[PDB]
Amino acid sequence: NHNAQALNTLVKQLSSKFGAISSVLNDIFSRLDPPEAEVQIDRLITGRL
Amino acid sequence: NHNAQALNTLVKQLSSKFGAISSVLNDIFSRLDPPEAEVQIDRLITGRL
Amino acid sequence: QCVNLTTRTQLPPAYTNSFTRGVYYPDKVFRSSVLHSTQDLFLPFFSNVTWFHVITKRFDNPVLPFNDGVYFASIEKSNIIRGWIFGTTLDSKTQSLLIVNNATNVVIKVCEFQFCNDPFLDHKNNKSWMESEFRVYSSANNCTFEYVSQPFLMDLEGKQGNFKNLREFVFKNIDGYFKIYSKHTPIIVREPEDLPQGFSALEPLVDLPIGINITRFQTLLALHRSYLTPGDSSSGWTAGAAAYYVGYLQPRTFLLKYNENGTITDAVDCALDPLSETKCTLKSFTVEKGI
Amino acid sequence: YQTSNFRVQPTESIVRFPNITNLCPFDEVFNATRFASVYAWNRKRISNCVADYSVLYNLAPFFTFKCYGVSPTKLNDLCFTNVYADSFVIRGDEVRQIAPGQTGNIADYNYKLPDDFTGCVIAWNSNKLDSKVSGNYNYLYRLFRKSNLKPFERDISTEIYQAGNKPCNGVAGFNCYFPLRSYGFRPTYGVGHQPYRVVVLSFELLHAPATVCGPKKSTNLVKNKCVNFNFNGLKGTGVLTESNKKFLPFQQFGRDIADTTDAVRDPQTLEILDITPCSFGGVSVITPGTNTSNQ
Amino acid sequence: VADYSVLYNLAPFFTFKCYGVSPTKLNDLCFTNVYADSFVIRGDEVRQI
Ligand SMILES: *[C@@H]1O[C@H](CO)[C@@H](O[C@@H]2O[C@H](CO)[C@@H](O)[C@H](O)[C@H]2NC(C)=O)[C@H](O)[C@H]1NC(C)=O
Ligand SMILES: *[C@@H]1O[C@H](CO)[C@@H](O)[C@H](O)[C@H]1NC(C)=O
Ligand SMILES: *[C@@H]1O[C@H](CO)[C@@H](O)[C@H](O)[C@H]1NC(C)=O
Ligand SMILES: *[C@@H]1O[C@H](CO)[C@@H](O)[C@H](O)[C@H]1NC(C)=O
Repeated sequence: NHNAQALNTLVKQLSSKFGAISSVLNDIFSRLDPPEAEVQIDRLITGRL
Repeated sequence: NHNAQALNTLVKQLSSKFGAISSVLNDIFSRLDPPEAEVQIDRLITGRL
Repeated sequence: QCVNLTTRTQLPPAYTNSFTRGVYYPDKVFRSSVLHSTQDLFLPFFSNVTWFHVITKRFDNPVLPFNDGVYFASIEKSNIIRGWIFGTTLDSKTQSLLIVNNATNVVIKVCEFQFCNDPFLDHKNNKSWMESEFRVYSSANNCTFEYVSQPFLMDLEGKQGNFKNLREFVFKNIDGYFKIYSKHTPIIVREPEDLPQGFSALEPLVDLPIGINITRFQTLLALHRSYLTPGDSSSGWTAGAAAYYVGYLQPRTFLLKYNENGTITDAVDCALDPLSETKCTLKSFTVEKGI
Repeated sequence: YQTSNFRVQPTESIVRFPNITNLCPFDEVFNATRFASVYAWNRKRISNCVADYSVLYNLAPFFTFKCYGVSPTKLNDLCFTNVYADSFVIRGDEVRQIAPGQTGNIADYNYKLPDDFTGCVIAWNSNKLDSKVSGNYNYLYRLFRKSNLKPFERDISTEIYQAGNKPCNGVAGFNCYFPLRSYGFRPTYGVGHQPYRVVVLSFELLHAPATVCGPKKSTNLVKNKCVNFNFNGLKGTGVLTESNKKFLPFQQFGRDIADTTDAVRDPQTLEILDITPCSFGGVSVITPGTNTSNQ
Repeated sequence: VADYSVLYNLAPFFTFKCYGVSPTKLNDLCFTNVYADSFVIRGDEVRQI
């Protein structure tokens, strides 16, 4: 039970924004210029780490 | 002794700004416009987590 | 034009119970075999909804408030209820919205109407069942929005048998958008008009950018006038059996369950009980022994 | 030892947009004879047309072009829905007051933007059009009201405000204000009082069947191969396959537990496809030590 | 304190033309060292208001 629960929690934490405008990387890269997309992607990367 | 000290540290850790302009939520919300107040608030939230 | 319709009695408001009614799809995404938690304006479970009848002759159509939204349901048989008016003063001094259904097609207008004392509809010509008279407003001077939907054909049929039409609507007004959700159901009633139990989800229908301030509303009814209705436009009319219920939305948090095909089949109101609070914290519909 | 992961690479790229022909009516908006007043601003619906970004840059100088939630450069690569254009005219001093979250006469009594606004604001100076030598007085505004407006609302009612108590009730004497005023636009005031033309475009993205989207060409559709797909601006990489699901008419995408798209409606033939990562692996290498062999 | 309670509500007011502060929150907003010019002009000079 402990193993299955831990893995499911890890899989489900992927649908969080961490302050960014979206939880999808491709969508952040679209509709934004690089020097602004870098901040959002930084947020996402730190959260998942 | 150990338990008391740990709790004191945890409680007193609530008066740090972690780089934001202030440690009071209502003070951050006012005096700033929302789209940049939110980054300060997220800074505080990450520190406390 | 406007006539004064007297000869209808005064009675106190009747109340009934909402057995988990008034839930709608909150988004436009497909999901299946999942439990999803949402926060919005819903109708609380087991609420007291106001109950109106059109059966003396009991023509109740008062001017009702509009706090944060409205759940409107109507059990009927011959399409007596047709539409609604929304506004703040309704006296030509401020804009007002109008939704009507003629015998042909839907009409939506946001104009500075001057609504007179009693709006209604007439004719119901014997043996022909045709609609010809339209008595709602007196003038519509300045306005900006207007819409006439697709043409359809209302049979304008009368009915006195077992009720078979239950139509549910949800009305919301936020950020300049007027949102409508709808659902239909054929029901066997056999019983004293008490809002059958069950579960059913409403689906989005229309979004309008009207942009007005709304505080009150009221229902439009068509009236039955032929030979068995002796008298003029104030007395010579028939009722026809119909009933409709009104409830108000409030900000809640709900837990929803999608089956494998993608239809919402169950729900949990997280502010109803302590046990609902427990389920809504655990994100499950079953709980085991403990604290 | 564990070294790396093997990974199949994509073969080709495809594109799938809807087929719409006519251009959008941006002419009627930016080239109107006269603009409406700020207290009775206008709103037009733009739908079912191919948008464009070059024509603006091609016409008269349109400075102060600032967007929220999307960069101005990328507007031609996207697919929109529910596009609306609000146009009006103000003095050149108050153009800073058009932003999400602000204060001032216009923001509180004439035109409020929602705090989560996503869209673009354009403003440019107009003296050869709106200012006349004796001063144009057809452009009015509102100065008095009980409470602030909610986002995207208008008020055209005209009645005397009662600043103090004891309402005067339609005599319009002092202790009572007529809520509407007028701008003086003599062509001599200076930069800080010139009449400026403002247009606000609003829309929302990638969550419903779209109708207004930019100029691009469609490619044929290929199934059962690791490819680079792009459906209405939703880029991705993977394998596509015909589905068994059943979408309702108002749905276009489908999501899974991790909140990642895994089903999609093809916007030319209206069929449902399923998206899957193409390959994964782990590689481990067994060696007996380089002191013994190199095999 | 700059209480204008018996100012905004006075009848004999003809020209209170205030260009950066709405006459309602005069009290809800502060100022700094105040310096008031009291003098007279004629009607052919109310242009100067
Ligand atoms: C219900 O209202 C609609 C909207 O006004 C009516 O349809 C229009 O009627 C006017 C009346 O002359 C015509 O000029 C329009 O051409 C009609 N709109 C169309 C055909 O799209 C409708 O007729 C009304 N119902 C009845 C029974 O008359
Ligand atoms: C509203 O109607 C009145 C009377 O017809 C007219 O004087 C006024 O200009 C109108 N207002 C608008 C905003 O059209
Ligand atoms: C779902 O769809 C399948 C296939 O069409 C059907 O057999 C089934 O009855 C539907 N309902 C449920 C609850 O599975
Ligand atoms: C809407 O109307 C009510 C009643 O007239 C009023 O109190 C309210 O302030 C209005 N809404 C706004 C945003 O002013």
